[PDB]
Amino acid sequence: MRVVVIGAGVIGLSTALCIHERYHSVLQPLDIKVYADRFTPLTTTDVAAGLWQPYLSDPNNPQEADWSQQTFDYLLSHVHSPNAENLGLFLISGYNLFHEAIPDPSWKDTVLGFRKLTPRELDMFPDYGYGWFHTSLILEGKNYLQWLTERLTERGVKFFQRKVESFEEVAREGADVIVNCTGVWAGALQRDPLLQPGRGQIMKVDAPWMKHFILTHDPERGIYNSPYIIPGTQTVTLGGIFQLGNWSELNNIQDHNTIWEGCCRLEPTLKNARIIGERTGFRPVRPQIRLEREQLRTGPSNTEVIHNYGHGGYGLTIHWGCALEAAKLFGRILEEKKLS
Amino acid sequence: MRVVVIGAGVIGLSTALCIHERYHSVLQPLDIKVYADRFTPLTTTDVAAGLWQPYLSDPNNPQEADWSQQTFDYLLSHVHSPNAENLGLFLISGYNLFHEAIPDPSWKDTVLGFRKLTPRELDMFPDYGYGWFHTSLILEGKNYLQWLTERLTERGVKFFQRKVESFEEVAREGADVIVNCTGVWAGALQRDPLLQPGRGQIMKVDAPWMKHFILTHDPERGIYNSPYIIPGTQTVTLGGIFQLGNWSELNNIQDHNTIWEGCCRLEPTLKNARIIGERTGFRPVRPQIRLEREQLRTGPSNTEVIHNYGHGGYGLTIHWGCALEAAKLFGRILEEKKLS
Ligand SMILES: Cc1cc2nc3c(=O)[nH]c(=O)nc-3n(C[C@H](O)[C@H](O)[C@H](O)COP(=O)(O)OP(=O)(O)OC[C@H]3O[C@@H](n4cnc5c(N)ncnc54)[C@H](O)[C@@H]3O)c2cc1C
Ligand SMILES: Cc1cc2nc3c(=O)[nH]c(=O)nc-3n(C[C@H](O)[C@H](O)[C@H](O)COP(=O)(O)OP(=O)(O)OC[C@H]3O[C@@H](n4cnc5c(N)ncnc54)[C@H](O)[C@@H]3O)c2cc1C
Ligand SMILES: O=c1cc(CCc2ccccc2)[nH]nc1O
Ligand SMILES: O=c1cc(CCc2ccccc2)[nH]nc1O
Repeated sequence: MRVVVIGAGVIGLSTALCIHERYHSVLQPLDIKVYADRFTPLTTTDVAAGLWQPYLSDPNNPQEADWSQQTFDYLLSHVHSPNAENLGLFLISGYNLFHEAIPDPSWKDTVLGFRKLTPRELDMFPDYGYGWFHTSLILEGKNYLQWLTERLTERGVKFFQRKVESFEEVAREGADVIVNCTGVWAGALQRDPLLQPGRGQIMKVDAPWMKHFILTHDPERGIYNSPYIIPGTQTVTLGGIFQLGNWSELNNIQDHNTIWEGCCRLEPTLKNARIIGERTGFRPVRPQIRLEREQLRTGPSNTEVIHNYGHGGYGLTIHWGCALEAAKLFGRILEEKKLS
Repeated sequence: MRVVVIGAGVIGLSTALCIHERYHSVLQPLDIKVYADRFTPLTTTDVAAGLWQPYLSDPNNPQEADWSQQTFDYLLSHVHSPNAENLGLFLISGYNLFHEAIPDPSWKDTVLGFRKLTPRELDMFPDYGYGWFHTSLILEGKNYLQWLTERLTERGVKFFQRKVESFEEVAREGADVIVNCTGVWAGALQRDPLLQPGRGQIMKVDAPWMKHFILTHDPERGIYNSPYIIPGTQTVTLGGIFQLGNWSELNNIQDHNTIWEGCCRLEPTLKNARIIGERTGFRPVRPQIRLEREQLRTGPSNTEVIHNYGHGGYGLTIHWGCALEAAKLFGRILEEKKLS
């Protein structure tokens, strides 16, 4: 039973591990391999702040609600031990800024201490008329990626730097199953005009004094496009830039400028931070995550493909859910192959 | 009108300044001079984390209450100028924890958004069964100290490094009001037996992931005498050591071990912290603070003396209200002296 997982990103690695942890007992020669064009120092996943927080109303696909949920419980049930900071996982409270009023978020009750910004609080914010306050999780992109990797590697799972041209180049080369974890780049193996990139740019700056994330919103510019401050482990991230169809993986002046103005306006102590650096990446956007099976009809018999992409700008808030899902689906492939 | 401030910790410096800003437009020769034996790194002030938060229950003297409020009110009022970082003044949220339930603290309304621990929050704490959570401020002693200094100096209050032997050395050598800010050490210049060492000791450590203070409380072991963990700007303050009468300004191997255990039991991820260093100081303990006048019946006239010391484990928490009050006394002098 040989398995190729494409994408060394959060999804790929989470689903890799999640399938392996689940099925090495109940399956003789489980071979797993990740094939990836870009590896952990250089993926989109590597760019995310890594705070957990689903959009503010509820999904096209009300199950995501459940996937985010459990991502949450899982991380939190791991929040004290020697592992936590390896992983780069730790707890963090902070703010949600809105002009007008707005209904509670579905999720309200997964997080701890969710509540509404009382008025002493909102004075602090002259540009804003309302918010929430709550304690959430960061799972920092880089670390999660580096640990997952050392767990996969202790599990005998084998990495390979490549471009996969198409499912069948890989069926062809030998594989009962293809877990498709390929992100914004999904479409280039099997067209899907539903997927598009949410371009983003953030600044990592020096501000250790920052102890709260602060998230503004402004539907006049939409989601993921109003300035945010996510204190990280080592450094604080500064963004607010979302833009459909932008395929420029390259830092932009105008964006910088927008990031830094809004962020300084939001918290002026930042005017003294030292910029460490800056980065772009591509949210894989889509009305809903794609995660289903597809028997790829292909020579003497059909290979099996699990699709697990389109997580957009909430990839880490969810990944674990997803991964436990593509694992279930995976099991099924098994019972059918009369192997379960 | 020449004025001597003894002591250069937080009490002195704030009182010095507060007095300068209040009264230098209304005294022509108003000469200010600060006398002190230990200065800016070498004082009890430097050793405090700088967390704002008054004892659980309400004070032997219920103005101390207002002077926390005031102090707090103000600092918070400056939260966000583009100094606060210089100040080392910044917001922090965090946990209070207790084995039993407890009446709300008196100040709950001063702190940002205080609220009791929920069951979920709670489970990160086997060994504690009840508690609070609220957002507050830290005023990091080392910085606030450096700051008041650079303020004081432009204002050209002058500083000399020197152990004063008695009030009258100073009155003698020509001064007019004397403001006594001398900390735990007030005894060497006027017997006062209500005042004694809260010798505390702390560890400063590299845990850049912690974004919350956590304070462990217990009647059994008594105030500041339990595990607490306070994110500072560069570093994390690690302590829960209080001991009456101990006069040893030297770091203690048991205490060393006591801090590290209490903190690790509480936040096992702290196993990775790098110890960076460690330190001891003397809480100026006393039933109530001495902020009052006295006419020292020196030589020909009297010289007046403001007493401002014995502030406990909570100087930073209160120092401002104290300084105002201390200047309101200063100003009560001038009129009865007919210089207003
Ligand atoms: C600025 C910004 C901030 C964000 N902040 C957050 C946040 O706080 N929280 C949160 O939950 N999410 C956040 N996100 C969202 C999150 O980053 C994405 O959901 C997530 O990282 C995507 O996971 P992935 O594995 O799907 O994609 P990626 O991380 O890009 O995985 C893609 C992999 O696909 C490989 N690949 C593609 N095609 C092929 C091929 N044919 N052959 C081989 N390899 C291939 C690439 O080389 C790479 O290995 C943010 C996104 C951005 C842009
Ligand atoms: C471990 C620890 C943690 C703490 N954490 C906090 C906290 O989180 N928050 C909070 O609000 N408080 C905290 N405190 C309380 C705070 O530390 C003190 O109350 C404060 O430093 C006392 O003010 P002070 O200037 O009187 O003391 P000091 O700063 O020691 O004032 C003493 C000054 O007077 C001088 N002096 C004394 N006698 C003479 C003399 N004859 N001649 C010349 N100079 C003299 C010394 O050189 C020094 O300048 C903490 C204390 C400790 C020990
Ligand atoms: O830029 C991003 C920032 C984040 C986390 C913070 C956030 C969460 C909800 C709404 C707005 C911002 N997630 N995904 C992204 O793309
Ligand atoms: O050691 C100390 C620590 C602090 C601040 C944090 C704190 C506040 C309330 C209860 C326990 C700790 N203040 N004063 C001290 O002496």
